[PDB]
Amino acid sequence: AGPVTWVMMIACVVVFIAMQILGDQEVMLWLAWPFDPTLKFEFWRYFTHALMHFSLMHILFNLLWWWYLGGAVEKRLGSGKLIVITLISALLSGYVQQKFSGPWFGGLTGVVYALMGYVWLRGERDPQSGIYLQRGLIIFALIWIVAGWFDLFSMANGAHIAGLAVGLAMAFVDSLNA
Ligand SMILES: CCCCCCCCCCCCCC(=O)OC[C@H](COP(=O)([O-])OCC[N+](C)(C)C)OC(=O)CCCCCCCCCCCCC
Repeated sequence: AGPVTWVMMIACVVVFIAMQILGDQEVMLWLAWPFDPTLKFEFWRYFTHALMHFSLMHILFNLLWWWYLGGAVEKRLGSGKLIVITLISALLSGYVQQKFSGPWFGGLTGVVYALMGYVWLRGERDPQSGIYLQRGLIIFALIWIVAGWFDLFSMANGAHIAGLAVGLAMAFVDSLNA
């Protein structure tokens, strides 16, 4: 795994520990999507919501998926590709989530949906890229998708589909250019 892959993991782990020590609220005051007009130009907040997780299962599986999928993108396609997928999917998934239920949300789930769509489709359309989602892992991706869809580890399905759409779109275009 490359530097973007690892720095994200470090960030999420430190933030999660901080949320346990300080409480979710205090950390959200710093990192959440802007929740007051006076914060609308704190432009990092359109992305930093992605760094907060709300349970052990939430962060554990997100970081496993991020490490595998994000790591593959970074290794084969470069840090830049990973950064763009991450920023765009975080921004769009965050935007959709906040429109539906307000600014108090967080985590990498939307980004992971984008990376799943990206790695799966790029691998299927463009095997030469060296990127692919192994069939064994497709099994677990579907389990993880269905479980989250029914809120077993709420009400964020639309935002997640928005993330998936970003990944599928980028993979499609990238496979044409490649
Ligand atoms: C909570 C419900 C949702 C569960 C979601 C689970 C998500 C797990 C994602 C892990 C991603 C990182 C894994 C990774 O990046 O690793 C890469 C490497 C692949 O192996 P390889 O390419 O060398 O070939 C294998 C040799 N072969 C082809 C002959 C078999 O190692 C591996 O993938 C090791 C495989 C990891 C399997 C872990 C399964 C844990 C499921 C527990 C929960 C079940 C619910 C009840």
